[PDB]
Amino acid sequence: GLPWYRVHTVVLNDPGRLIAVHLMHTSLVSGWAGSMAFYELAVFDPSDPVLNPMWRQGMFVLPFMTRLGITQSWGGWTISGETASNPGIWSYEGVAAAHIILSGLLFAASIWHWVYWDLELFRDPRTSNPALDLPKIFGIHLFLSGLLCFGFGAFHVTGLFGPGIWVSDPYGITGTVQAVAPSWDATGFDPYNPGGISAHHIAAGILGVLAGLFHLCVRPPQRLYNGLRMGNIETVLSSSIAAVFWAAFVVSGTMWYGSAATPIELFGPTRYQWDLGFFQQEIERRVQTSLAEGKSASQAWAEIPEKLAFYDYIGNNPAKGGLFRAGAMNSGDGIAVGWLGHAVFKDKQGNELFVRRMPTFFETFPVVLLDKDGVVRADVPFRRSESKYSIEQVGVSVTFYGGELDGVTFSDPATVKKYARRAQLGEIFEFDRATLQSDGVFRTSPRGWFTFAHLCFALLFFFGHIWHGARTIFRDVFAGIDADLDEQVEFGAFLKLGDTSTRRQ
Amino acid sequence: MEALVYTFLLVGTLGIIFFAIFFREPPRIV
Amino acid sequence: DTGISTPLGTLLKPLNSEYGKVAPGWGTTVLMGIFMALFAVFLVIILEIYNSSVLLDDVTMSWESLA
Amino acid sequence: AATPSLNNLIGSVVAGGLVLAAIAGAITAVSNFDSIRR
Amino acid sequence: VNILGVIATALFIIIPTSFLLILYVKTASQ
Amino acid sequence: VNILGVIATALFIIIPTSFLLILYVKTASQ
Amino acid sequence: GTTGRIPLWLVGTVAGVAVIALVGIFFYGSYVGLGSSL
Amino acid sequence: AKPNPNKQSVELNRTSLYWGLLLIFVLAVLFSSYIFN
Amino acid sequence: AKPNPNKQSVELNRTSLYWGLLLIFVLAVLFSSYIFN
Amino acid sequence: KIDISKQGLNSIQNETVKLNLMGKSKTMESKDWVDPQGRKGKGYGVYRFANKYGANVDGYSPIYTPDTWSESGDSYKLGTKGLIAWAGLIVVLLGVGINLVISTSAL
Amino acid sequence: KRGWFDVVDDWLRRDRFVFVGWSGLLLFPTAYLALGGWFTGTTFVTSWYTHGLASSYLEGCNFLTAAVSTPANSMGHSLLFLWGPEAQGDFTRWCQLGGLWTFVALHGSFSLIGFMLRQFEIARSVKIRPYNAIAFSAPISVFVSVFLIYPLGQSGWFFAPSFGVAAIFRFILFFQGFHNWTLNPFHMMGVAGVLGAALLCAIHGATVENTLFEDGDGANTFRAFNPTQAEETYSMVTANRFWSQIFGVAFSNKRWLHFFMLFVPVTGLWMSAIGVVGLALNLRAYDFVSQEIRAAEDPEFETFYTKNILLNEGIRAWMAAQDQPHEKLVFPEEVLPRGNAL
Amino acid sequence: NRFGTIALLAVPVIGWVLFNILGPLQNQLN
Amino acid sequence: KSYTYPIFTVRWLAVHALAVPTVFFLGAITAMQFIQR
Amino acid sequence: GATGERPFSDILTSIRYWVIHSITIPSLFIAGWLFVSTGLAYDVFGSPRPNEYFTEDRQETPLITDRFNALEQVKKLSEV
Ligand code: CLA
Ligand code: CLA
Ligand code: CLA
Ligand SMILES: CCCCCCCCCCCCCCCC(=O)OC[C@H](COP(=O)(O)OC[C@@H](O)CO)OC(=O)CCCCCCCCCCCCCCC
Ligand SMILES: CCCCCCCCCCCCCCCCCC(=O)OC[C@H](COP(=O)(O)O)OC(=O)CCCCCCCCCCCCCCCCC
Ligand SMILES: CC1=C(/C=C/C(C)=C/C=C/C(C)=C/C=C/C=C(C)/C=C/C=C(C)/C=C/C2=C(C)CCCC2(C)C)C(C)(C)CCC1
Ligand SMILES: CC1=C(/C=C/C(C)=C/C=C/C(C)=C/C=C/C=C(C)/C=C/C=C(C)/C=C/C2=C(C)CCCC2(C)C)C(C)(C)CCC1
Ligand SMILES: CC1=C(/C=C/C(C)=C/C=C/C(C)=C/C=C/C=C(C)/C=C/C=C(C)/C=C/C2=C(C)CCCC2(C)C)C(C)(C)CCC1
Ligand SMILES: CC/C=C/C/C=C\C/C=C/CCCCCCCC(=O)O
Ligand SMILES: CC/C=C\C/C=C\C/C=C\CCCCCCCC(=O)O
Ligand SMILES: CCCCCCCCCCCCCCCCCC(=O)O
Repeated sequence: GLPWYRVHTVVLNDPGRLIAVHLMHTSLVSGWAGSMAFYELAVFDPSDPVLNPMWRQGMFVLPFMTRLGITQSWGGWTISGETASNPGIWSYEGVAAAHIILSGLLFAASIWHWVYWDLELFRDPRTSNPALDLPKIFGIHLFLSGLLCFGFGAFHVTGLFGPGIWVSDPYGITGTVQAVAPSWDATGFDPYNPGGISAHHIAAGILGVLAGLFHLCVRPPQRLYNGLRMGNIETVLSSSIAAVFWAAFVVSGTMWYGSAATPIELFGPTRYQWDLGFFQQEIERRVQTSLAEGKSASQAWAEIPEKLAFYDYIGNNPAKGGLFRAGAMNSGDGIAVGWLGHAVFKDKQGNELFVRRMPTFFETFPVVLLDKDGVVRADVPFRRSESKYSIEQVGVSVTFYGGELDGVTFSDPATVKKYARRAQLGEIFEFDRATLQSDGVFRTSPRGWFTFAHLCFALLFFFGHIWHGARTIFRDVFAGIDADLDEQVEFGAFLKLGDTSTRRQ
Repeated sequence: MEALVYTFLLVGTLGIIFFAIFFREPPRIV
Repeated sequence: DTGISTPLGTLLKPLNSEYGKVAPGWGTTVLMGIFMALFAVFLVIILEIYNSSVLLDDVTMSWESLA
Repeated sequence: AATPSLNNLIGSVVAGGLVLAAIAGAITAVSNFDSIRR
Repeated sequence: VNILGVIATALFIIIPTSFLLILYVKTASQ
Repeated sequence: VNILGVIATALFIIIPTSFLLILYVKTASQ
Repeated sequence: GTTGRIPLWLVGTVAGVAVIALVGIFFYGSYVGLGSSL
Repeated sequence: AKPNPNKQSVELNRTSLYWGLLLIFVLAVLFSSYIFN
Repeated sequence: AKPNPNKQSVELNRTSLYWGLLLIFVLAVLFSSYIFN
Repeated sequence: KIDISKQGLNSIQNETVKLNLMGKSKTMESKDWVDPQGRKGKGYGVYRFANKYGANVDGYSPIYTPDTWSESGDSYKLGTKGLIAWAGLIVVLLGVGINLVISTSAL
Repeated sequence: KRGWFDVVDDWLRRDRFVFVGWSGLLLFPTAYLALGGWFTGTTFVTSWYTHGLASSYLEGCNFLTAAVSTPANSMGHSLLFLWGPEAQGDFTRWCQLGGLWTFVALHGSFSLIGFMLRQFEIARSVKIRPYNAIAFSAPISVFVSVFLIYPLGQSGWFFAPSFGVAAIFRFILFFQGFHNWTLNPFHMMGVAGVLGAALLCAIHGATVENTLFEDGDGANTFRAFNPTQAEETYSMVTANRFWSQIFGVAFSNKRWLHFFMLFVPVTGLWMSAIGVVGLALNLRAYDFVSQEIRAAEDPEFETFYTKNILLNEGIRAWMAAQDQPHEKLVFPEEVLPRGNAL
Repeated sequence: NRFGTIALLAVPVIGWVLFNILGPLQNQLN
Repeated sequence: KSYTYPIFTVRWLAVHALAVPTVFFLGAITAMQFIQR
Repeated sequence: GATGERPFSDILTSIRYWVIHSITIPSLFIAGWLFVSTGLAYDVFGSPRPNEYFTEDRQETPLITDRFNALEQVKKLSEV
């Protein structure tokens, strides 16, 4: 009988049951989408969108729904923390219910197509045998894909008919869903320019329609037909697997490095925003601008948004998690509730010291304090028998500007050490580690989870493409080689390898 | 609680080994 | 045993009628190769734009281009 | 305008095309010079 | 220790085991 | 709520289901 | 003109002696000069 | 209409059953130790 | 020695499979509600 | 199936080496042959099915066939004058090379 | 054969001492360039300006300590072309900046692609099945994940591996100290597969060689074989009985035996590749939270896992200063973790 | 001039080779 | 019979491409052994 | 088992072969020796001579910090 790994090959030459199994797969995928949306809606907390965003709570499919212009819920709340005004049919719950209904309809259609498999549409007119004309089907489907791409990019993104896409400022503080105009110059290929999306979709849709018409009109060459085995349905499978693993690599790279299609306000900051001082440089620039305007240090540090401070956190860095650290980031660090303030460390003589920030690579980092010239001035020693830069010797004190602890100065060496330990992670915050019983180890964000999953899928699908291409090209020897073959494989028997018409030498 | 699961897994693997050794399909010369 | 007849199947029948019809010879392979070469050049250009191996005046290639 | 990096990119594309053309020409020359007479 | 590991371990043990048992019993009967 | 009810429910659902499926698949093949 | 062939075993002996001398020179140079720790 | 001409019967012998059981249980050992944390 | 003369083959039809599945799931409903407490 | 005479092993002077390269040995086919340790032979020879398949693996894929060697190469066409020119050239080149090595170094 | 394609295919797919084929045009130039780049970098090019070391025979390094070093971390993920906006056409400064590493890696990947294509083409010319070409996917995946995907998810080619013996040793030690790579289940599957493949190779060779048939009268049994013979040269029944009575289980199918031989190392290497792909994003199975919490609450609980954690901390602290010059880590001697009297 | 020395060293080598192998090479070409 | 063989072939090119730089590099490495720091 | 090329054992035992190759191999060896000894190896590939690892300006290891000014930075670091 058939081995357990060859069961699904029964529908290779059955177009009706191939359609049936594809319909079943589509039904399962739609059902997963709807159920995941409902489950995420049942556990989402929209009370605080500043210190408890979607990515801290660990929502996966919710940012993908929010990216295309869905912000209201039937529960009365809005993703920006406002009050919903006539949510309409297309809310989170409405979309989930639509997906569930579509899954049911696809299930019914799959049953119908499995039962009625002997449609005469699937027969070859000149032989009365089941067959498919793959080049023309490709033409039809390419035409439809180009039409859909043009429609999306022209009506949804541009706001002519649809809502638009999510656009935010570079630091992810003020971001809403808005219409995007196309960009046709060289700036349309900037990955952080939102107009490139609409421009690309319009141009690619037009080209797809033109190519679909070409493939509907022109028959394939005989040499290409024989070479690529266009009469086999497995070459389509190999080529499609190649295309999808290419796309998986592209989307994984785009999500990891960030672009206009992956907003940080929806997915989380990237590791390069931490290991390059993006938010820290912005914060320092804002503080200096305020200070030059004749304001005190506390006043300058009191106008910095808490969201901008929260973005400057190695806990929010996505490259600090673990493979088996399950759950949301709130489950590992606790729910943030307030910004303590900017900790300023001062030498006993008044000189100001800075704590060397912990790099992304290190799980644990030593605590050292540097001055403005980068020279070490204090540290927390490991060997306390002899010390030259001890905090007790130097006499370092910490003062907080802005935030919860504005104007509070600590001089106790234990408290100073404790606060200098938290300055490594960036901006000191206050967390609630009792609501969810957080263990105390950093987790990863949807950015990291998406990148990991899709890289693994891309590699496995590369193997699948190789296997299926080998199977479709080497189809006649799938059961074994010919009984007598030594004459062809004899060394030097023929001038050309495997050609019996060039016998010499 | 997890110690019971670990012991059950190890015992099941050992039982599978025993059954594979002593209840194999016997080879037959054609 | 011709098969199950259906109005929609009869409507879509001409779209699945020419199975092995091919153009003799090499056909339009050279045109396809030209388009493939153009696609490869375009992909190289955009990859170098993202990789910062090519620098353009108007293109910023940073988070600051969202301003 | 065009930056020097763009000029280098275009030159590299042209050089790759030249290398492919030279390889193809050499292969064609040797294939025509030494053929198999069936 | 994650108390959700027990259900995951049980499902991963049982479902493939049941699939294999179905296949083998069918083959042996045939 | 007893969190040990999930594993009990899963086992009670799955084991008799697998037994019935084994028997039915064997009979249908035969 | 000059009939005769060089013995293959003689060729092998000379080649082996040459490679052994090369390896010995490499070891001696590892013990003195650059990268000799002194 | 007429019975489907693409009918096949799956099979699995005792060696395959033993290999599958061993694979399942070894993977369960390793990844259960890692998932319980 | 000789093959066992008491060899029998079990069977179960689709009606019995459906009845068993229904019984299992209804019992699961009732006693799961009562066991979760 | 295999003709031993057509395997290109007929141009070997040493009879024992020639027999070795074809995987043949007249001594071992004798029923009274005894190897160094003292075990009698069954008459098989080097290979049992030598008659069925023509020859051995040694007589099937040899790696030293003097028959296929070119007739040229066993005699130098340039003769004694070529060898004298080669000797002069090699002496000159050795002198030049040693002079260059000494001069370019630090003495 | 009259067309250009036909005559070119006639010449390319010719029966030669070295088979060229259509894939030769991609394999031979790139492979030659990669080999030449490695041999040039290990002999003449240094690593002083990009790593702060010496990695050439010219500077006084042997075969073990010579390597082609990676670019500096400032260059990020730049492809570092000879004509790029960094080297700007200067060959000497391109070599000094570390452009030979990217040269070698980018040509080696295409050489691997060409080699699998050559395997496919030769298999199709001889009319056999492409299982040897399928088996090369495991080495190709290992190379792709280790040398491309892992650096692409990190700071860059600086944290990519270098092409040398001691450089690879440093890469391995870094992976232990920072990632706890030994505690990764995917790496465990990989090492299990490699060791099982070695076991299978040795056991199959010994079993075949010790169950031979008497097809000759000489003690040298290598001369009692002929490749064109029909009957098998060893006793499968005897081998099966021996291994059934010694081990408990044994093979009774040659085809299944050899497919298992093919299957084990490929699966091991693929699992290791998946593990390294996961590690590219610092998704490391580094710690057990329950064990850490128990050891924190109870100062008497100790296992080998905690000792390994302490060893990793020491490795990180003492290697960080020199392995990563860009971070400019200055560590006073009293902050480095250290044991008593050692 | 340093490369010129190596080129001048290489010239007599190619001269000697051409002197030795020209005849058979021409024979092979025809 | 007479055997005549071509002198320059693909094998010739492969052998010499692998061999000439090898000898050049070996000479360079041998010269490298006598340098004093 | 012949693909149409001269046997290697036939070539390697030829007076012509060993007359041609009594010049080429030593010539290449001497060429490599002269390439190393004349200082060309240092200049072509930019490796530091033993006396020019540290200059009078900086006594620490070089460090490149800029990606687009890398050419000028490595030109400044290599200054003697
Ligand atoms: C890793 C090696 C690899 C191997 C061995 C194969 C092998 C195969 N491929 Mg797959 N393939 C691969 C990777 C690979 N592929 C990649 C990365 C893609 C892109 C998604 C594809 C996409 C693909 C398609 C679309 C098809 C196949 C099919 C095939 C089959 C034969 C046809 C073939 O030779 O295509 C040629 C494959 C190549 C990889 C060689 C081209 C070499 C490129 C062009 C190098 C040029 C260099 C580059 C421009 C340098 C500058 C770049 C720089 C800026 C970075 C065979 C199973 C065909 C088939 O018959 O399927 C049934 C087919 O339909 N493949
Ligand atoms: C056999 C195939 C081959 C392949 C696939 C590669 C592949 C690669 N090489 Mg190597 N190389 C080769 C042979 C090859 N090389 C040879 C023979 C040499 C001479 C020694 C070199 C020397 C070399 C150098 C010096 C460098 C590389 C590098 C690279 C990369 C080039 C990036 C680039 O932008 O390409 C060009 C882009 C293309 C997409 C070319 C295809 C364009 C198509 C054909 C369109 C033609 C259209 C055009 C407008 C018209 C031309 C026709 C007309 C002029 C006749 C890439 C990984 C770089 C490197 O590794 O950096 C780290 C680099 O520095 N290579
Ligand atoms: C794009 C979708 C795709 C499709 C439609 C196919 C289709 C097919 N494959 Mg290919 N394949 C793919 C991708 C795909 N493959 C990939 C990515 C790989 C690499 C892993 C392979 C590797 C592969 C192999 C090694 C083989 C096939 C074979 C086959 C045929 C029979 C499959 C079988 O019966 O499984 C029946 C499967 C099972 C009874 C249980 C498998 C359960 C797996 C182990 C995990 C559970 C999966 C989970 C529930 C869903 C996955 C989530 C999703 C993200 C992937 C069929 C033509 C077979 C063949 O060629 O036949 C001649 C075969 O030997 N495929
Ligand atoms: C006194 C004896 C001393 C040594 C005792 C050795 C005991 C171990 C025997 C194990 C047999 C299991 C085989 C299963 C599968 C089975 O039934 O094998 C039987 C199988 C049958 O081969 P056939 O040729 O009959 O298969 C025909 C094909 O059609 C199959 O599809 O033979 C093999 O594959 C041999 C390979 C053994 C590989 C052993 C794997 C290593 C064991 C793993 C240990 C885990 C320990 C965990 C502890 C917590
Ligand atoms: C630690 C907890 C212990 C308690 C819980 C145990 C849970 C597992 C319960 C099932 C135990 C095994 C049931 C075997 C049922 C078949 C009966 C049989 O072998 O008849 C011989 C049977 C005799 O019948 P005859 O052929 O008609 O003479 O011999 C055969 O060859 C029959 C064909 C089946 C052979 C066995 C197939 C594989 C069975 C599963 C192997 C793994 C079992 C679990 C191992 C670990 C247990 C902890
Ligand atoms: C009948 C009907 C209906 C209904 C329907 C429904 C209600 C449906 C549902 C559906 C559903 C509710 C579905 C679901 C699905 C799901 C799925 C399909 C899942 C899957 C999953 C998976 C596959 C996973 C996997 C994994 C794991 C396990 C872990 C980790 C890794 C991975 C991810 C691989 C209505 C009335 C409406 C209408 C009419 C008809
Ligand atoms: C051929 C061949 C080969 C080889 C090689 C080689 C390298 C060799 C060598 C060899 C040799 C190289 C040898 C030698 C020997 C020697 C001897 C044997 C000696 C002795 C001596 C003596 C005995 C002494 C004595 C004395 C004394 C004590 C006192 C005083 C006086 C006198 C000095 C007399 C090969 C492996 C490649 C391969 C195969 C073939
Ligand atoms: C970079 C580059 C390039 C290329 C180049 C080339 C392609 C080169 C090549 C090169 C080569 C191709 C080299 C080679 C070398 C070799 C060597 C250096 C060898 C050595 C050896 C040895 C040392 C040996 C040893 C031994 C003995 C004695 C005993 C036994 C074992 C053995 C065998 C290991 C070009 C211009 C295109 C472009 C730009 C860049
Ligand atoms: C992809 C197929 C072949 C690729 C081969 C690629 C390159 C061959 C080598 C080129 C050397 C550099 C040529 C261009 C340098 C820059 C020119 C300029 O500054 O304009
Ligand atoms: C096949 C691809 C078709 C079309 C796209 C190709 C090229 C478009 C690029 C440039 C043309 C417009 C810009 C001309 C130069 C002026 C640039 C400027 O002033 O900004
Ligand atoms: C056929 C598929 C079933 C359709 C289901 C429709 C009902 C799903 C939504 C039910 C809850 C909607 C309002 C929720 C109000 C609760 C407040 C909150 O959401 O936090």
